Amino acid sequence: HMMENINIVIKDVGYFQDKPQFLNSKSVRQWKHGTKVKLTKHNSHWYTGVVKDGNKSVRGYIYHSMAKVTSKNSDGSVNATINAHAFCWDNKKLNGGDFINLKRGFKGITHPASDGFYPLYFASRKKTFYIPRYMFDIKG
Repeated sequence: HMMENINIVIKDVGYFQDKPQFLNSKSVRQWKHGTKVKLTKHNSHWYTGVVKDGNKSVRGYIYHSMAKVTSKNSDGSVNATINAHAFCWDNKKLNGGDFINLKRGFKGITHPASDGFYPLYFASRKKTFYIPRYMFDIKG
C-alpha cells in the first residue's frame, strides 16, 4: 500500500493573500469567519486592504465572495465581515475554468501531492478538482 489517503477539513477562514490570485500567493491573514475588517474594492472579483506586521504595513487581497460589505466609508473604503469558504479548480492555474465553492468545514479525502495540488475526486462529477495546501487542515 504505497498509495495513501489524507482526511482533510476546509478551514473556517477567508484568505487575505499577498496578491489577488490563489496560485503562488502567501496568506497575509487567514481571518476567522465573522472577522470585521476595512477593505477597498480592487477589481470586479477582489478587495484589498492593509494590516500591520509589527510596524510594517502589508497589503493583502481577498476574493469578493469571502467579504460581506455592511457599510461604505466616505474615503471610498468599505466595512465588511469575512465569509469563510475555500475553492477547488478543475485545473492547476487555480483561476476560472470549472471551480467549486467548498463550505467552511467541508470534509474531504485527498492524496499526497508532491506538486502541492491536492486532488479531490467528486463522484457526481467525472473529474479531478485541485485544492492548494493552505485551504485545509489534516485531522491530527
